[PDB]
Amino acid sequence: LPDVVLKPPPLFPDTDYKPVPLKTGEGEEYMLALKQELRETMKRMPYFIETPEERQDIERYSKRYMKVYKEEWIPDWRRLPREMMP
Amino acid sequence: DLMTYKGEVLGITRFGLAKMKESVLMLASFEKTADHLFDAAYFGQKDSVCGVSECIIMGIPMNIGTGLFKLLHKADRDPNPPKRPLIFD
Amino acid sequence: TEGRSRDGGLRLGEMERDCLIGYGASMLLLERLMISSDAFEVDVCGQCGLLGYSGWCHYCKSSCHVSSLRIPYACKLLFQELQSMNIIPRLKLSKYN
Amino acid sequence: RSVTGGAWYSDQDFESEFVEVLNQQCFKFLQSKAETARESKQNPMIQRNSSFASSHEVWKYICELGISKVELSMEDIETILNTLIYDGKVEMTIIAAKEGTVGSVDGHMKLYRAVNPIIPPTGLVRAPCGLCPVFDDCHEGGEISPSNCIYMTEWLEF
Amino acid sequence: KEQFRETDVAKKISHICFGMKSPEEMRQQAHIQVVSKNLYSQDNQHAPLLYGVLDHRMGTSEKDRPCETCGKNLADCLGHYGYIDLELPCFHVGYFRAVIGILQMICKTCCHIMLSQEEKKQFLDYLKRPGLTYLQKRGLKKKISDKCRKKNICHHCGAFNGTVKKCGLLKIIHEKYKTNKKVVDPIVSNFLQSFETAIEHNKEVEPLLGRAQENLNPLVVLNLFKRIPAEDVPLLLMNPEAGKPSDLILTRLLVPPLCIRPSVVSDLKSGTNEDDLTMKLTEIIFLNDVIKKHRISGAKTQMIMEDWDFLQLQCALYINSELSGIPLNMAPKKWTRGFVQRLKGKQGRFRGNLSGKRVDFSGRTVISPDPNLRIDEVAVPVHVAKILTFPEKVNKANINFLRKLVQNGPEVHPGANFIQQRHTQMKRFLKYGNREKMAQELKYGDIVERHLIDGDVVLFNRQPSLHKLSIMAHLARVKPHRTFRFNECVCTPYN
Amino acid sequence: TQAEIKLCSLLLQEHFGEIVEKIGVHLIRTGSQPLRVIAHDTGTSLDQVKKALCVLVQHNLVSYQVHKRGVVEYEAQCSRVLRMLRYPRYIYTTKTLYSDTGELIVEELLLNGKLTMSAVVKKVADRLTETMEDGKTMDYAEVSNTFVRLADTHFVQRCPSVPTTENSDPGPPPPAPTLVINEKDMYLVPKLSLIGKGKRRRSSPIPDDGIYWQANLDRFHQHFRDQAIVSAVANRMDQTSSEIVRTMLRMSEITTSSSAPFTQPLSSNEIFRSLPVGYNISKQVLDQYLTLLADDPLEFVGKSGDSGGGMYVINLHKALASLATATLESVVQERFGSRCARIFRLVLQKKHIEQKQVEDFAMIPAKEAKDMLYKMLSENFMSLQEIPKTPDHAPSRTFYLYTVNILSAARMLLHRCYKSIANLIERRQFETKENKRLLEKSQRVEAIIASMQATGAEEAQLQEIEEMITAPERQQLETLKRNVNKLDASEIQVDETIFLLESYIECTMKRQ
Ligand code: SF4
Ligand SMILES: [Zn+2]
Ligand SMILES: [Zn+2]
Ligand SMILES: [Zn+2]
Repeated sequence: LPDVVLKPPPLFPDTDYKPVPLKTGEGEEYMLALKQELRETMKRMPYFIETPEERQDIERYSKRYMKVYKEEWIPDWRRLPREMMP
Repeated sequence: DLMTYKGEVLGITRFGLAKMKESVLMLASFEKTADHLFDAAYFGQKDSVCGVSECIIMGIPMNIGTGLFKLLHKADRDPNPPKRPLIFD
Repeated sequence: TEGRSRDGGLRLGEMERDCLIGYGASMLLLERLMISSDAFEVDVCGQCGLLGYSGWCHYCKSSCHVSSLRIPYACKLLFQELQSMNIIPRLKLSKYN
Repeated sequence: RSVTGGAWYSDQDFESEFVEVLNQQCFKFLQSKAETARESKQNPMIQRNSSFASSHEVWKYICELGISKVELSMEDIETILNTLIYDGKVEMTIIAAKEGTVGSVDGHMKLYRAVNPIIPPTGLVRAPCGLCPVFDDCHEGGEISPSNCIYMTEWLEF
Repeated sequence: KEQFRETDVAKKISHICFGMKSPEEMRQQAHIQVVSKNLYSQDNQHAPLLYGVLDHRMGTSEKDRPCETCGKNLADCLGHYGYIDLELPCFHVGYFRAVIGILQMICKTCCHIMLSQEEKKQFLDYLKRPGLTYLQKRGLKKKISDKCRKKNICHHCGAFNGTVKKCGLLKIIHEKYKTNKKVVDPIVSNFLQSFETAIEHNKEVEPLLGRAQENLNPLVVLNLFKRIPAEDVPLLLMNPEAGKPSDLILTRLLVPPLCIRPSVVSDLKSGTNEDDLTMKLTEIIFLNDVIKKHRISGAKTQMIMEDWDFLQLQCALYINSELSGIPLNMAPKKWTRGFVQRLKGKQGRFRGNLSGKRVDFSGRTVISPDPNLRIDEVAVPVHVAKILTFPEKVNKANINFLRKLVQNGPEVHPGANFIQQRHTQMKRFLKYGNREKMAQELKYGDIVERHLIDGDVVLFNRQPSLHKLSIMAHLARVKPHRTFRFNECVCTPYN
Repeated sequence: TQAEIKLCSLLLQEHFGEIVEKIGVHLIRTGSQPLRVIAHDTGTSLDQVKKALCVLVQHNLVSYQVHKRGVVEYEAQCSRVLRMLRYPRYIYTTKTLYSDTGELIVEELLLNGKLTMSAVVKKVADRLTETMEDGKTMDYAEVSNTFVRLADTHFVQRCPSVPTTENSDPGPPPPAPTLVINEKDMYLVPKLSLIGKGKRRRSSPIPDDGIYWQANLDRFHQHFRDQAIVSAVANRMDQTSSEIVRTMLRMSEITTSSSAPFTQPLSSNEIFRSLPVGYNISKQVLDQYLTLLADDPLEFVGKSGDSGGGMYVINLHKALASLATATLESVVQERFGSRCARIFRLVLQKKHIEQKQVEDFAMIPAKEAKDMLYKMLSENFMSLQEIPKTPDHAPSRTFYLYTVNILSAARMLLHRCYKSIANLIERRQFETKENKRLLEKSQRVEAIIASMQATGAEEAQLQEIEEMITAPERQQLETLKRNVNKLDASEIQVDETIFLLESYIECTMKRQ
């Protein structure tokens, strides 16, 4: 008959097989570097829309100095339907 | 009229009552408890508290009888009291 | 309890409930079947709709959306049995107004 | 031999070490033969025929080695080579030959050659998520979460 | 300094949203893991084991041993659930028909629903209409199931999809490689010829080569449900926020608290009275342990699948203890109480504990005629009046009457039995203490459990009730006898 | 497809934002729905919904279709959202096959979704003027040459062009332009004579208007499949066979599509005259290679004809099936060991087999082979036929035969890879979020130097950077950096297995 267990099994049971190490090479290194560059450059891209901040405390003279400025791409309204114009 | 208000003569049995009523709790309490409960769990149907059976089950005053309306207190008050004027704004 | 030897109370059967409904004494029926029989106060979380304890929801590990609610103990037992059967009743609370 | 005895069973005990030694020796022999065939580089067909190893040939080689005292039969060596094939390391081909030094199968001859794997280890195995035994219970918010995982923690620490 | 937080809100339930929980949600809801099959410890105290069944961390069922999770007694403990993981998944008997329907609706290769783009768009447009009722949902489910069963080939991947039906008990059979009277297909030809080694090593496979259709075991069913696109979940008439298709196949069982599993400690013998749910859960844990032992020791598939089917049957009984397709050799010996049996029936939770339940402050007595009382008046004996009390609030009107009642006390008929103060809710028994001081210290707002006196409205009923007039509210008058008397002119209503 | 939805949500949240990833996930979950109902279900502003839909359709992630009553419905492309992760591999392969000009062209195309040839060449020139220095300017001639080379090689393709409104139903404008696709000008670049020089970011009318281009992911998928088959045959037989099959695939690419059971057969003479002269190979050697490949028990190529000397064909579906089997056996070996891999290959070669037969053919002692079989059953690597003697299906009177279903195994492995990449992305995001404080500290202490680099740059600001308490935190910073690097490498390398499984599952279907 099966024996009784007092404590529950471990939340993360150990395994005698470990993952195979990652492939090494200039190609993999360049791909990693390019993916990192894409992660860094796509957040600042105009397509990356951020949450519009709201509920401003007050208005100040330094508003014009701290005003975030970024160029906005113009979608092609000829290809895009009319239901997306502002 | 209650039997023929949907355009079809529906009986008072478990087959004719489920088509008329919608309260999952009432349908489960009447008959086919487990079947109706599992069907409702599968369909994800939300049951309201409008029916007398579910009102009694949850322990709230049923909508029928004295609970159909609401009462108000005839207190000495003044709606929209005068607002204090803002001096700085 | 049921029997008199075990100090049991009377039973307001389905026929008594039907008579009370026909009369329309909603407050009387409520005081009979909820207040004076199996009155109890539970804690329900307004986020997940589950039952908490001591104003704490172990599911979400929070206590901001937990609120007290009057409910029959039989109804609470039914909810627990359904949750055990995997039929989870998600209670969406709201103000009485 | 089926109901009792056997070249592998010794006193009702399977010789895992013995079968492993046989497999290792056969694979080493086949790899050396394939390497010699590749280094010959005389002609593709000749290279393939030289890398090919016959069942009788490998059986005589194992007999000359003499790892164990029990006599190993041609069918036993064939079963060992079939296990090696199932392991994904050698390849067998059935050619047509009426009679020769083997004369085992009527008109057919099995030739074995050590072959490299199809593709190297894939990318899934290189991540702790693909080799996790409790992978089914993975969830964003809970006890088993990737944020507080131990497998990935140790894999990154190593 | 101090943060603003609301103490209590008059929350009213709006509606109940039924649904299902995934294994992850079950683990998150549960507090501990029950893995021990035993109940009590080896010591003579017979204390419950830790991380096992009947543990006090999942509630309490005894008045002496409080709960370990929350430091409260049994009257204040609400109970906590637990999660028990199963080695092999099992079909949920309650959702078995739903699983069959979902399998007949979706493909067995790509897990997509057997519907074209036009039909999908039509169903989405028909479902997006507001005010969708349960009857309309069920009708749409029926129509979609019929239109999916009408088709036989998939338009997404091209794989063949035969009929899916139920065989035996808790087993699903898919007739993928069906017999074709006309020219056979390459797929079925390859499937039939792939048994070369099987026939070579076992000749009994060739005669039984036919009727070899796919067997959708819980493992394959869950693997298919876990890869169903979320776009097709709405087409299954299943709310996505309520549950997911992968939730129908259960891998964790939710052991309820001890409030649902009452345990009586019978000290008169060496045993206790336990409900059937506890025994069913113990048997399930034992079967899981046995399956793990067989997997570790390398048992034979036949007995492994036998144990798996036995576990499935035990779970199906624990859920609903009354089935029909139970084999004779697998039929239970005794009768157990499942959740379905506890819910349904005359003594069930809906009919036995919700629609009709027992109350207090009520009595039952024989009746006798008395024409000297009005039709709207009923006689109540002094003995029952001294027991049935009414909570009266101390106000500026009946302050002196309540003072006199308290001074009289529980002995004299006109009086009270208990007093609950306004500040503290600690009741005070009038049989002990200075009743004169208790009366002199009566503040406004307190509650007094006064005896049943003249003028009080009282409900009078006959147990067999045909019409509403079988129960009426009369005015109670106290008399020295021991029977309920009323005007005989009101006997026709009560019959 | 919960794992797919989670992966798409993570990718969108990491690439575009939150107000857009919410709309994307809603679309992926609900299918095609009007904009008004999409906004009502999301609960955000209509302007935000419009911006999300526009930025999603710009990258060719979502499409709009007309229905009855002139209504427009937006449907998302889960396949495209998944392929989005393959951008690094696309950039790598295009940089390997072409120059940095084509690399930057593909990068700009993938980052902008849809742009004009003039715009993309201007951007590439502006970016390469920073790569090169010494007053050398970048001309548009070579950039347009590289662009047209990519076009004729089918790496870039023109987007669906809106038909002329004056000719097609001149009158009231419809709610949607109903963009159509044309195969005639699909790869025809416009004749642009204007040239220019890129600017070096000093910070001190369109002829090709309406013609937008995009990256043809089908060509990249085909090239990856070809490279995989080439590497497989190289590891199997030799590099000569790899070169031969590479030449055959290069010749077949133009004359075949991306989905076909068999490619157009080629002849020995044409293969020989097309093979590079860099290999001292003769006609008889080529014939020997072809006839020995045709006899390969893996069925990479096939004769399929004898006319015109040596006529042979390639079996793309068979090659993909072999690659999928290789991936499956490799993952089984790495997850359970060589013995379990042997048992798996045995039960795969033998379509049906029992426990005793598995033991007899594997020479594995009892109590272990059955345990491994049960582990594989629980992990869904195989299924039981369960042939019954009676319709009762009682276990005691039925035979259980194991069988590996390659399609279901590949689908399960693909779901596992999706969930693995999702978990890796979640772990990376969690690490970044928990270490953001140190990240911000490092960013500030580095911006202290990045500012006033030349103007008013005093030497007294170099010995105070490391004086802060950030020095002991450099170890934690480096640990986080290496952990993120390894996580990204793992995510990129699992993409190869994901592509293999996706190609197999796509080629094993008919879509009838
Ligand atoms: S614990 Fe971490 S590594 Fe293991 S399966 Fe879960 S997310 Fe993946
Ligand atoms: Zn909660
Ligand atoms: Zn408790
Ligand atoms: Zn399909």
